[PDB]
Amino acid sequence: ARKQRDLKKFGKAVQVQKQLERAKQKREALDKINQLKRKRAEGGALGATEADDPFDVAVDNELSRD
Amino acid sequence: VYSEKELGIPQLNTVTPVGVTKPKGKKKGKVFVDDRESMNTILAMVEAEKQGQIESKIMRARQLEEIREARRIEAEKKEAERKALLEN
Amino acid sequence: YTNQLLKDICAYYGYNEYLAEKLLNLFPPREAFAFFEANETPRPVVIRTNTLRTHRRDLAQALINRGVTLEPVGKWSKVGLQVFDSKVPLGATPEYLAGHYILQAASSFLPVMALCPQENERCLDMAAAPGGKTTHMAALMKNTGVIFANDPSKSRAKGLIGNIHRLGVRNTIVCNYDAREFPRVIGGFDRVLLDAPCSGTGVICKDPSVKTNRDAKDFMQLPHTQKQLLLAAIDSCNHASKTGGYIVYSTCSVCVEENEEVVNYALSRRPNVKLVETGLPFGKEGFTSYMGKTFHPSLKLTRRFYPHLYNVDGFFVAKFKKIG
Amino acid sequence: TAKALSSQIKNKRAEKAARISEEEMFKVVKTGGWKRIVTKPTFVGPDFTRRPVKYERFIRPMGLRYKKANVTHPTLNVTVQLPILSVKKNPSNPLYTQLGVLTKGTIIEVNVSDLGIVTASGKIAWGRYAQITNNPENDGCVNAVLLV
Amino acid sequence: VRLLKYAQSLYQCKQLKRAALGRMATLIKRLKDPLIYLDQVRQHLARLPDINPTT
Amino acid sequence: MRPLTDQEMKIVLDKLANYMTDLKSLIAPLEDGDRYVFRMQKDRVYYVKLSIANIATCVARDKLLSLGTCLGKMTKSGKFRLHITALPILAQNARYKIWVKDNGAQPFLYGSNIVKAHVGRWTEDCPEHSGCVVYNMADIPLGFGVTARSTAEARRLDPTGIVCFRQADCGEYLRDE
RNA sequence: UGAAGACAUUGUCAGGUGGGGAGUUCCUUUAGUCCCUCGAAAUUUGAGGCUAGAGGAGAAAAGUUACCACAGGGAUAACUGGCUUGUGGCGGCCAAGCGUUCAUAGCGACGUCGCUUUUUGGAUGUCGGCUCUUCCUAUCAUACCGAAGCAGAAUUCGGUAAGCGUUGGAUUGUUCACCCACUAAUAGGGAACGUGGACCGUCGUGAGACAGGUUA
Repeated sequence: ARKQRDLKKFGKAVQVQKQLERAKQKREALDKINQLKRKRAEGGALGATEADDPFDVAVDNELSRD
Repeated sequence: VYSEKELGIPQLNTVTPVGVTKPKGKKKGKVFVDDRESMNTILAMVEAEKQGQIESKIMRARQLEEIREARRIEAEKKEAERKALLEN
Repeated sequence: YTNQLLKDICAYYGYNEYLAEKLLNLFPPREAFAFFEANETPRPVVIRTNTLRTHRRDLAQALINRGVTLEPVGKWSKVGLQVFDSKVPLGATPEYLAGHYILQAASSFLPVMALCPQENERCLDMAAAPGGKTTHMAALMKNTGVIFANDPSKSRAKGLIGNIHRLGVRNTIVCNYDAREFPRVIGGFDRVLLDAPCSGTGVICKDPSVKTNRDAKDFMQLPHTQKQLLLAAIDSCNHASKTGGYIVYSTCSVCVEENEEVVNYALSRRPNVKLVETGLPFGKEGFTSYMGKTFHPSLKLTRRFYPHLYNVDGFFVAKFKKIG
Repeated sequence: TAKALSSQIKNKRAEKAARISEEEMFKVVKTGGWKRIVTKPTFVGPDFTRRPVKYERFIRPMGLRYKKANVTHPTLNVTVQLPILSVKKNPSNPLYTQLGVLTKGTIIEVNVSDLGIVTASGKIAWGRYAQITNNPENDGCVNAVLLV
Repeated sequence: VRLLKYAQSLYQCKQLKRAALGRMATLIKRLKDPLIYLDQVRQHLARLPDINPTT
Repeated sequence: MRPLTDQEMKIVLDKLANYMTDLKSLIAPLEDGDRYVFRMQKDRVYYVKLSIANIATCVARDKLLSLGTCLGKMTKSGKFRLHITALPILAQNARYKIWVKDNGAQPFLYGSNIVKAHVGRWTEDCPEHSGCVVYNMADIPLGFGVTARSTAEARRLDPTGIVCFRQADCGEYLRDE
């Protein structure tokens, strides 16, 4: 009952910060992609195909050998 | 209506013994019944539950006798293993 | 001239100059031209029946009823068939769903056919990426004995296990190990199967990358890796057994650096190996000496398969018996 | 020189040439708002796939998929239609990423064998990143900028 | 037609129709020269004498 | 690298006896003396021979992936599950078998529940919620599940009704590819 | 004392494993040394060692997911209303101006170039069907003109124009497309789209059912 009361009295704010987080995440995503384009236009030097690792991982590894 | 496992209700010393009880939240012991005889004992109890009600006293008695033989063989094998461990 | 032909072939077909030089060395201009036309020409698709679950005439009748055009693949392969056209997709047909058959190539036929697994035998397959070879060994031995399957990668490993459970092998242990590590870890197998990773020059219709995605560096590292692979296999194999056990080497590379040279190296290193007739009807003689490099004259029995001679993937086989 | 490059690629393609559905499957499943159909373009790849139950009921319609994408190469100033290999990351929604939804700015993997770009060690590349940079739902044609 | 059938908004239909009509406009724009050539051949084939080879 | 413990193998045999009958035949000694013994790796249980377990224990825990035939995995709550990988032994020692046609088996292979028009011929004296094994016309093991009701109620029920609660089928194999 | 019989068999080590038992509280990612070792290779590479950049209470079960079913809570009572139409998108080139201080922090129309896009010519679910009144024109015909190799005839495009009239068959679940028959012609629309189930549950939870009800 305590937990339900807290959830009810919070309500809107959870959703508001949910959209705020979901937009901050997309901003970070676009910023990372822009960094990718910038660094790759400046230089690079790959193999035949994409690194088998899913993304965020290849992007930090490329930023690492930057 | 909530699960008794989640509810912190201590065990109680009714007719069914509590025996030795593990300390709460710290390293519950592991006992293996990897032995085929123990497999057969627990499986025979499971099949007893599966059969449930029977209309023949003789059939009920033979079922009970078979699973009693299961415990007897399990106990004999456990005693043999205890003797072997004492030797070693 | 030789240089003019090399430039013309490279320009018209897109091959790398170095690989084109190797292929021109391998085949005379007529045979070379036939080889290039063949390997750009798509290969046919074959179907292998699951003898454990069904038999050839029943499967053929079912696929004819469902509208699939079939033809037996020569007198050599009883378990195989060739697809011309199919109204129903091969993936969704009830026979394939239940496991009555598998899709593959004749090059997938040849190596397990070279092998002769028997009932109650211990077998190894250190490279079974599609799983068809392990499945066909299971079909030959009638689910009697033990199969060990080794893989490097989780992805082709899960594809392997999916194929195995779909075909109901029921007696294979599937693992992610190193092929070099396998002998020391377990060893002692009655039969061993190596499909060594190679340059892939055999099948560029399946892998158009090999047309260029093969440099001298790869041509140097790959034969060394398969050399260690055969070292592992010969370490694994048992010299003496109640049922005769043999090593089988199969690869999908046509370049000589991958073919006959590593097996000559293994024969020179370990005297316990002899080579026996691999038992394959159609093939080409192994070369006694190619580039100033003498090879043991016994390699005559060694067979080769080319797309231009036969509508099969470029493929290479070798069979060995262990003394001690 | 863009005309020359496009003509070379097209002539190579010409010379090379010279030399059940998920919707009906879900209908059968229903017979044997519970349905959600994705209203955004996607890419599948393999012809037939039976999706795990976590994504089984995410139907994608027949026409809205696109097999090839118009890739523009920032250098050499050439634009060519190239096949789509796979979808890697859609920043709008990880669920859209997993399904394969093609929204604006979405990076996919594209086969660049036709372009023939030479990498280090004098080596060629086949698959590279490309950022879908249009709104395919607004304009069905799917356009990407290659990442080189 | 399939895109509009699966359209979900008025702006969706807006841009889809605009894009399609743009595709046809660009196609004719490239077809600019054949129309001129065919108009000229039409004019002459109209102003062509008509004989009877059999007579 | 452990054998099962008390409650674990209790729930395992609970499911295995709900679905099969001759678990004595499963865990009974063989001619050579080798025995089929339950294994469980990464909270996933497997059925292997004792000699197989002995020759496989030499491997490190992390590097080994599969052993014998996978029976199932236990959930976080401790609930034990049997899968299409464990299908063959279930078909071998099935208690109740239900046979379906092709036009009904195709939705069954897709993942649809069994409809009355799908079944070809019926097993007798089937309890309401007892486990059963679903075969095709060719006696090919297609799947397993808990029937919605008994044979008589299935007889007197509408053809369009759901017959068996479709648990797992051949879908899992091609799911992973 | 006899027997099986060189089959079994036992012991010796070199390994590996080990959550079970006992006791305590390094590996991961990267680059170099191209130095040493082991290899390969007709002479150059591969794998380790080494170095230096960044990471880290224990078997009971846990962490976590833009995911699934279920039950519940929270939020919006609902949509558009100077909205709608005929001319695509992506990238480059060019580009008057404006801009952080100046066409270069940069924004930037019309065009052109590259992709779609090229060397031989069926889609449609509930609906409708008929009649009648009125109105709009974004005009099928009638009237009028402007242009076209428009000889004539027959036409095409453009515009002024709503007074006038604006029929069928095939086909189809049914409409249009296409197809053919008349006919000057068979044009498009508006008229508040003009008039005549969901819980109470009970039996199941790996999936559902209920002649059960409360009933709006």
